[PDB]
Amino acid sequence: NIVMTQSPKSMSMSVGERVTLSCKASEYVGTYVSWYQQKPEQSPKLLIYGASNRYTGVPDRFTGSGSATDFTLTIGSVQAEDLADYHCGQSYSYPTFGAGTKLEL
Amino acid sequence: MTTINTHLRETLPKIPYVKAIDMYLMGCFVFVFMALLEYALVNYIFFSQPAR
Amino acid sequence: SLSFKLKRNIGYFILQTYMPSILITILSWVSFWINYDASAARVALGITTVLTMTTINTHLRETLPKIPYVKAIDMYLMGCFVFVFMALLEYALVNYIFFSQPARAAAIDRWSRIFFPVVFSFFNIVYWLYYV
Amino acid sequence: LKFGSYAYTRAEVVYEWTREPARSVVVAEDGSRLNQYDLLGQTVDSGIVQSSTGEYVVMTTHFHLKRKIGYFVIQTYLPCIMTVILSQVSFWLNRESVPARTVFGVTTVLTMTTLSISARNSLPKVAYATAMDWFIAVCYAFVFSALIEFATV
Amino acid sequence: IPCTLIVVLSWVSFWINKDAVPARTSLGITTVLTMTTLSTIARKSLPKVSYVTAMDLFVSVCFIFVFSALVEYGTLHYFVSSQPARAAKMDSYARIFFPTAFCLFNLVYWVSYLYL
Ligand SMILES: *[C@@H]1O[C@H](CO)[C@@H](O[C@@H]2O[C@H](CO)[C@@H](O[C@@H]3O[C@H](CO)[C@@H](O)[C@H](O)[C@@H]3O)[C@H](O)[C@H]2NC(C)=O)[C@H](O)[C@H]1NC(C)=O
Repeated sequence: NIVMTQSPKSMSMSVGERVTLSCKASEYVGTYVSWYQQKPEQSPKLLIYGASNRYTGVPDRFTGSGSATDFTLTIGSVQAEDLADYHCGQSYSYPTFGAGTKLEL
Repeated sequence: MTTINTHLRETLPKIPYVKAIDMYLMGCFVFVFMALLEYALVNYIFFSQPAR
Repeated sequence: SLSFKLKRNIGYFILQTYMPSILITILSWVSFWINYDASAARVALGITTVLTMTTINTHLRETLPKIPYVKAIDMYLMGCFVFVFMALLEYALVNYIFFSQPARAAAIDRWSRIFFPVVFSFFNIVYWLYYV
Repeated sequence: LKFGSYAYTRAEVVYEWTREPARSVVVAEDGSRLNQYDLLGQTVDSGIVQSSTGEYVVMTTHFHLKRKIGYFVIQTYLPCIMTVILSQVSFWLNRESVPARTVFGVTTVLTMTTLSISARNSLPKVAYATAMDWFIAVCYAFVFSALIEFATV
Repeated sequence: IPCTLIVVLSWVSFWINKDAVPARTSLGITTVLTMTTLSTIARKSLPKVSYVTAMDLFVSVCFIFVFSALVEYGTLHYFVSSQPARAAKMDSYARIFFPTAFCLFNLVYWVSYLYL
């Protein structure tokens, strides 16, 4: 089993700047980590598939960066509807998800 | 002994892990080495005590 | 026409061919500091250096690609062989005129001890400048 | 082991693994025919390369090999160590016996020379120094320095 | 030709006086090394056949002759210290016994392998 430690657990940053989230895997998961953005009272929506591949419908302010163990999700010039939970999940094995990360103003 | 070992390594099939003929050649080399070491010990400890 | 220029690396050839030859030559030079009365010692040194140079040459004849004309590395190997040959012949000359005139033998030994490394360094400089 | 599509860019043909990527490349249990190495495992990945004709999807596999050291130990590291130990043993001989020590030292240098030549018959023609190259160079230096020490004495 | 000359060269140790210990010893052992280096090339030409041919037989007999010469000198030098008059005849016996044995072997070998 591969576990994903997502940092930070909770982070508060205002509107207009560029924020970053990190997600480290224990084993090797080669560019097979996806990023989902789950709003409260909604289903999770895929943001980044592969390791750095924007999905159909996501603005170009979201960018991913992939490796063998640790991956990053950068949101440049955050907005007022980008405040939701963010989950990183590996697909190299049977899918396991990270602890999640809250985003508040 | 070194020449025979190197000639064998050249002429024998190149199997890059340990086999039995490698162990036997190593044993023969150790025996020659030990004979030379014994002579060295004798030549050292003679002039002071020839009985030993 | 798509043309490339490939520059052959030198560190490997140095490490495998030039270091052993110069090392055996320097080893052959040792026979000069040995005294003239030590006959078996100097003969052993000289003849074993000749044998080691022959072994190195005939094994690099196999290691190197078979190219049936003369190259630079062959010139260097022959130079080192000539140096070892000259060292052993110097010892033989010393041993010959030793009994009849030992002062001349000591003078020849000191001269060789001083002036064989000089000729070797001169040959090294000439060789390494001509081929580069 | 990298494969992919010829002639079909990323907008026309994309590749994927049929099972979970950790379970796609399956190596047979007895399918390790390596005399020298040790097949540790597989490691799959997918990427996008950019060539002169467009962007292509490339499926990569990595087979992890680890070399077996025991043979090189027995072949080169023990004989060289023994030869260098012999060089140091020559120090214990008596000093009034010049021919014995001389033939000992010089034949030991020749033994190291033959071992070094036969050790370089296995290495491919690389342009740098390997670990065995450093070990052999230091052993040769030690033998030559022991002979130089005898000359000084 | 080279193995035969190496054997007749190893025979040289017999005519040397018994007091030249390093001379005869180095001669014997160096001709032994030469015999090994010759023994390699004889079989280098052939495949890994599991039987004794005529050339490897010849080279093995030559190596045995060189080995026996060196061991003969060893025992002679050992008997020098114990019985000198006994050791005084070993050299005169070997001088005639080694060449005649090698010639007899050459005769029977070159005759048996050409009558076939
Ligand atoms: C390797 O060898 C080839 C051929 O020997 C070398 O190619 C030569 O390249 C020079 C420089 O590009 C060419 O000279 C040019 O000639 C034209 C005439 O049309 C002139 O207008 C230019 O001002 C220039 O002088 C030459 O054609 C060519 N030789 C041939 C016969 O093809 C090449 O330089 C060598 N080195 C490498 C790294 O390829």
